[PDB]
Amino acid sequence: DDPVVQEIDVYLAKSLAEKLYLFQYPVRPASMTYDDIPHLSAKIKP
Amino acid sequence: MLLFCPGCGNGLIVEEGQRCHRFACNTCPYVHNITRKVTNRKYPKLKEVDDVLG
Amino acid sequence: IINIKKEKRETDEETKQILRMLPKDVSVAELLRELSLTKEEELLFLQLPDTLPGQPPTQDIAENACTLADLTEGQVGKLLIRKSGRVQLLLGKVTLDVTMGTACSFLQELVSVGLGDSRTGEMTVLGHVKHKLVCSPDFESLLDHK
Amino acid sequence: DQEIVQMIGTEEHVMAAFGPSLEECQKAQIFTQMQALKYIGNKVRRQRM
Ligand SMILES: [Zn+2]
Repeated sequence: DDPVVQEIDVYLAKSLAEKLYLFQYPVRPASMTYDDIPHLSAKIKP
Repeated sequence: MLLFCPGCGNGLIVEEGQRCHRFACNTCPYVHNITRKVTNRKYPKLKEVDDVLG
Repeated sequence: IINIKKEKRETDEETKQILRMLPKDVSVAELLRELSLTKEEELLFLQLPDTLPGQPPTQDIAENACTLADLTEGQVGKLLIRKSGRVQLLLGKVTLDVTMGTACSFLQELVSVGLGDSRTGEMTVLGHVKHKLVCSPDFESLLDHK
Repeated sequence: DQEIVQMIGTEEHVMAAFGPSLEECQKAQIFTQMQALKYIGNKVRRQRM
């Protein structure tokens, strides 16, 4: 079992290391998204 | 059967509105009118013929 | 009735309760169909081990944890797909293995929350997350090596 | 309630068996954490003053 194909490279980015967040909705299936829902604001704390 | 509101996720009761029966949530104004037939079969196991033991 | 706001069934994979009228994939075939069958980019969410096989470069130390926050940009490793469906990650002298994580069906939006100013910031929706990968050390190889 | 049901299970028989509990909870006006905590506290007794 040799690496015949798919020798993909891996790069690293530090531009958004401190500005990248992951938001997941446990109650909203992936089929329906909030792209069409107009948002108003977002409160947050550092 | 059990259905949930996409808004908050609570259970949806069925109620008679002003035009047609509709699913509705008890904690938000979300509603959904019924257009076509909706069925939920359970297929109970029946009784079987049991035999003449002896 | 609006078509993009119908009632959702309990099964997130079969929410199509009313219509107008999935086999468990593998990482090798996943990447194959992501690159060969199509060319559109995809956002993945992989889980790396706690400590990477490296040393914090001039980070003031101790054999502490080495995460991506200490490594610099550029090529850090390669991704190999051997025969029989093996998917490995060569991150230096050692080689980890990549497997498919829990099949998430709920909405996962990868966004960038950049606080450019101390009073007003920008939230940038980068994309959607669909698949999850898990990278694990090949402990068998590390043990049979020495 | 959707999250609770997903945590219990996604199998048809699981939801069929858990339906009665959801209905009994819906009969009451408990829908938030504060209301449930107040109900629990009402169902709590002091350890003899
Ligand atoms: Zn609702």
